[PDB]
Amino acid sequence: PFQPVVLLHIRDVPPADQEKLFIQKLRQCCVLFDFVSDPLSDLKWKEVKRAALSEMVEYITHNRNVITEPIYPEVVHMFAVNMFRTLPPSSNPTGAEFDPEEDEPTLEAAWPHLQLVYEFFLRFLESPDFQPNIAKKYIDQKFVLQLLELFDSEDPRERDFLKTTLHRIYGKFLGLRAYIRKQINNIFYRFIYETEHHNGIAELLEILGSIINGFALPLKEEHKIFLLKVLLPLHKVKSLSVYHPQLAYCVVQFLEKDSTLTEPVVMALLKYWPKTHSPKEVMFLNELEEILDVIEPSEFVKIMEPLFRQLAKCVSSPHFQVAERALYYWNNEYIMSLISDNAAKILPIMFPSLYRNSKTHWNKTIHGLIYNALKLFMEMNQKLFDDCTQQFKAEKLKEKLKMKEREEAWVKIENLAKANPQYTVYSQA
Amino acid sequence: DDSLYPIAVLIDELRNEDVQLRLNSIKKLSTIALALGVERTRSELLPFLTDTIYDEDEVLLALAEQLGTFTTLVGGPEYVHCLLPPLESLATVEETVVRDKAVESLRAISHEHSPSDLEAHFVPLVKRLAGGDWFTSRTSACGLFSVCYPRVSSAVKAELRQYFRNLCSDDTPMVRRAAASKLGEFAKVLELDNVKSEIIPMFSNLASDEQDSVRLLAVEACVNIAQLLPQEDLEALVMPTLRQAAEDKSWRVRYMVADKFTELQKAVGPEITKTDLVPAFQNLMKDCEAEVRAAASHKVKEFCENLSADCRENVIMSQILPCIKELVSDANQHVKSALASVIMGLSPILGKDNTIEHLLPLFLAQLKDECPEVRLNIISNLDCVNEVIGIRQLSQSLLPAIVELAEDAKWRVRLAIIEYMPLLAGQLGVEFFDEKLNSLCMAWLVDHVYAIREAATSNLKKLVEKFGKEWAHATIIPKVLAMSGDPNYLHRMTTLFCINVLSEVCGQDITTKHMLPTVLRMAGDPVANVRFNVAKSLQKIGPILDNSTLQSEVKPILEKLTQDQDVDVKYFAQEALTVLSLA
Amino acid sequence: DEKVFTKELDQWIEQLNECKQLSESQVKSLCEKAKEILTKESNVQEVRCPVTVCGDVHGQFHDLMELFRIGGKSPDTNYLFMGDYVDRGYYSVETVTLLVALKVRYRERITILRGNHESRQITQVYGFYDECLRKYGNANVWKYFTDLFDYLPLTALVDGQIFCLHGGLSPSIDTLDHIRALDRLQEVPHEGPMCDLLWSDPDDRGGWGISPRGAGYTFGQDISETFNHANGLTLVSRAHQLVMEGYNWCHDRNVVTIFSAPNYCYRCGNQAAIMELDDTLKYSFLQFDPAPRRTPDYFL
Ligand SMILES: [Mn+2]
Ligand SMILES: [Mn+2]
Repeated sequence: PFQPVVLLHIRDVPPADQEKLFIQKLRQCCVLFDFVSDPLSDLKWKEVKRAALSEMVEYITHNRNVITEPIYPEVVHMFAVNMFRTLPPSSNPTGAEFDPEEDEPTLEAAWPHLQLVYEFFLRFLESPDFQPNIAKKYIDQKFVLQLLELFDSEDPRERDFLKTTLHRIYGKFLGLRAYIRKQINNIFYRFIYETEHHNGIAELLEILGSIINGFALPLKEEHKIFLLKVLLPLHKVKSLSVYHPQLAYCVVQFLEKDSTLTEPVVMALLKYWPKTHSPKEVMFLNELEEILDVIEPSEFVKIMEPLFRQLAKCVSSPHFQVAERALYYWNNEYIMSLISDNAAKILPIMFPSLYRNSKTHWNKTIHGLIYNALKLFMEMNQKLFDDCTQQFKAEKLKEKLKMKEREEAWVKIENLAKANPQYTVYSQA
Repeated sequence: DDSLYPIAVLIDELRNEDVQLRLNSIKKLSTIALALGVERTRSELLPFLTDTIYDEDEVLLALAEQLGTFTTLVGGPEYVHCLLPPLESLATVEETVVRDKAVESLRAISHEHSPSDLEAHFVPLVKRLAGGDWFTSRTSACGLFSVCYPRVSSAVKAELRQYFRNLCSDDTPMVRRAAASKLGEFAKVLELDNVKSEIIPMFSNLASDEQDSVRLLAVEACVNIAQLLPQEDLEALVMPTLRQAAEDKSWRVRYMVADKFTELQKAVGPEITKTDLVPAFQNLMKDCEAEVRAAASHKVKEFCENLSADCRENVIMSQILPCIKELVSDANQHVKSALASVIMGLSPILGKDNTIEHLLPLFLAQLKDECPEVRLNIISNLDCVNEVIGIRQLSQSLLPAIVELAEDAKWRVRLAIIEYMPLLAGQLGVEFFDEKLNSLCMAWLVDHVYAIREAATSNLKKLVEKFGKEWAHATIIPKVLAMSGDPNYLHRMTTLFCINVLSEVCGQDITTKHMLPTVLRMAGDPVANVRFNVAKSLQKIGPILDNSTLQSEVKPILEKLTQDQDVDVKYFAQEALTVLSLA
Repeated sequence: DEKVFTKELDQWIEQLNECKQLSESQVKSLCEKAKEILTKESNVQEVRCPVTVCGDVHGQFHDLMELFRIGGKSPDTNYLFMGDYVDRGYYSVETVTLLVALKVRYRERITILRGNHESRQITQVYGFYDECLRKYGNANVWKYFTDLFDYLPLTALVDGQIFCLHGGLSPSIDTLDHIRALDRLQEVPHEGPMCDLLWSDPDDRGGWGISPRGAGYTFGQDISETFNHANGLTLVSRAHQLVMEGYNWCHDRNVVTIFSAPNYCYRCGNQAAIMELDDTLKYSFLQFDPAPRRTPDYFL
């Protein structure tokens, strides 16, 4: 807490001492004041700081050479000290134990001042007079890592400002792109394997989506492995609904860049298929449909058999939302074209599941959709539908013999025909 | 073949679409392996386990456990090294739980290994795992450095130390966190001369690291190094590190330091503790963060207790008490809550004169505090202070507060004071309880919270077991018999509860003479709940009562109750009759 | 009262008191017996005078135990649970199983009323189905409870004067006879009298207003007073709407709302309230506070 000195208007003074008044102002606003213990105290000091900040954000892009070599460190320093102050603990959120929407986000106690500072820093980077080569000497990896660490705050607004300034830094500074990507790999690995709690995942996924949209070059191995071991493992987290759209956008972007990466993504999604959670099953079906829309017929054929097997499994679910979303796949004309192409393999899998749940569900809409799908199958092909029907009735009687033979034989060979009459002495308990 | 048939059934299970069957097969693999025998088990384990790796991580977890306990299947140390290759691939996998299950199994089986096999096979395996190009392998290898160290040779020991240093110097933070966590164990295994030579440089780099998590892990691990190092060396070895950790800008590091403050004080040494930890504790107690203040308040007692009694009290009165006083009126719930529970145990530590002079006014403030959490803690721990201060002085100081808190709105507060009442009843005497503490017990009994009523009944039993049966007969029985007239059936149940509870100590004679007719009269109540509870009390007092009264008065009434329309009442009357075997 | 069945129920209740879930076969048997017992009830159930009316628990087990301490135990005090307790709350399965096992024992002492969350679609959309599937690995328990919910009674009458109903009045229903002739054993309609019955709330605007949610229809003070005068009801109690105090006088003492779920959504900080009815049929309130609270999805 320091008493500010009497200062004049920047536009009134000649441009000769405009930068001297500017760096003195950058030093005056460098001082911080309490906002959580006694916000009543130092009101004069607070309003003076706010008036100074308001003049600065205006001064930017409203004068010649507002930002120059001697100004670059002072601007970075004032932004750094205020922003890099240690974040308080999530006392009331209890570490965001409650849902992020249900939990009240901790809005910055000094948001107005912070908002102004974030606005000023963005105006600084965007300004034409800003030079990345001059600033690269001063903005270093420590600045980037501190900014990335700051992404854990609650206020959505400051998170948006962080995302915007990170995008600006990534675009302007070419030399730090690899380091930024590496640090984003780490902030994602740590969240997925160690913490399992975070608030800035959506913004980081948005930043990644712009980087993928800017992957004009053919994907390098680093990008491929990063997609296969960062984005796909992110579906394991229980908070998928928070950042689902961003992850969906990112997955589609990577497949648009390279369709050869389609088969593995599909296997990873099927492996990470949720069994207990329904909302997660819903978003998984949404992701599948979005991907299914852009798949080249060739890549689709490679994984049609397990994808539709999982689809037939999910239809059987008594959940009405899961059932309706799976049955809505018949609306997309492309999926209809894909099945008309591959009916000979596709029908024998979907058909028994659809028949089994034909009358089991309680909801009327589910039954209506199932009958619609049933009529569509016999309409597209009558002979194939009849063949699937006779195979289904044959299986309905053969399942008894199968269950009788498979269960008895497995148990017998498992231990009855081995543990008991082989190496009895070595066998224990 | 004999080896082929179990391998085939497992393949069939792996190819099965149902994952549940595969999980049941891998969970029941132990017996299948018992059948194979030493000759076929090992030939099956290498190729099959590599195949099993390509399955659900849940399946991988199942074999992880199985392998961790399959020392019997391998002939012994001679064939244990065959289990290393599968475990290695199970440890280097992506998923965390299976990796943890694997490394811990590896640590468990590392002991059974022979030193020659350790150097021949285990050391190359750990070298490869530490040299892996992925962070999971490095994190797994972090956990095997300690176990294999004591039996390898000096050159192998130096190589392991160099690999551990390289792992600590890793650029990836996840690897650094695993190394920082295992630093304490590695130092414990390491020799003191080698610790001073290598552990201190690796530790300082981590303490001075920019990342906060590796910093807090380092300050947590510093306890083991402080234990091993001589006290004379700790002044110039870890004291700069402790000062930097205490003065660190990250509040998480300060919180971790505060949480383990007692351990650091114990390890460093009491004399060095007062000289270098008292200003630090005072600064940590007066910190701008709530969590560090809360952690500090928790250790306030332990730190005072472990002080050298030579000047302990002087230290407290001169440095601690001013901080506590400042902290008492702190504008935060958590710090006041933690301090209130911890502060009571400071009474005996402070000289007896100091308590009355300083602790009692702080206690009265914590008692009068609006915060519900602080007062409840004080009353729960109020038991200890009775010994330090003479009862006559103690009662005068706290009874004003006790009689105000007895009618506190929160039931939990009232529940605690009821539990503590027996102690004051015994200490003060029967005359004191009758003169001022009896009305409190009555109002407690007639309270509308059922938990309060049960606590009051238990309290009644606790005071009557020591105050004499005749005293309650001539003083409590007439008072409690009046409550039966209350219009609410719920308050009538309270009368029944206390009649049931005090019958045991009053004995058959008194029960028949005064309260048995009251229960008999109450039995004719219209509410079915009253009839249901009368039957319960009659069953309980039936053994206490004489057989002649049972047959003469209890039997006919129970017979009438069995004829009652309410299935609930009839059933319980029948149960009471069967229990007493009157019919 | 089979001796084996009574001791089995006592054990099941005791196990539940330690926050331990029952086995699937035992749960199904208990649900079957509860359904058999409840099939003999009517749309309205006669209730004795001394009863402790309780608001919607919301399946939060810990606060439910606190309630059982503040009031008497179920065998000791008659309980009227008339609210949602099958979703939007952790350990919901434990809460609903304890309530049902308490209903089958001492059926006369305790009575439970169907709420708006008992609907199959509503139970599933609000986080019950997934949790039950997590705690049991199958949907059989979920289907058994949805059937039990379909067989729950809708509303009950206390001593012929106090009319206790979850939700609010419906334009179609004009007397208790309309509720009686109606069929309680059905899945809740998307739009219909039962839909308005379990979703309506009082409002100050007056007249048959519309609730912000499509399912309910807000009722004015005049309609409530007219229904009370026609049906001879001194007071109507409801639990659907959330109240911070846990109790309020909605229409000048014509209607009262009781909420027995404290610290709702772990952010409201509300204090729960319980209604007390003595032999004189007078009403009292007592307040309490929440008790100190004490694998990947793909993985099997
Ligand atoms: Mn409701
Ligand atoms: Mn509700």
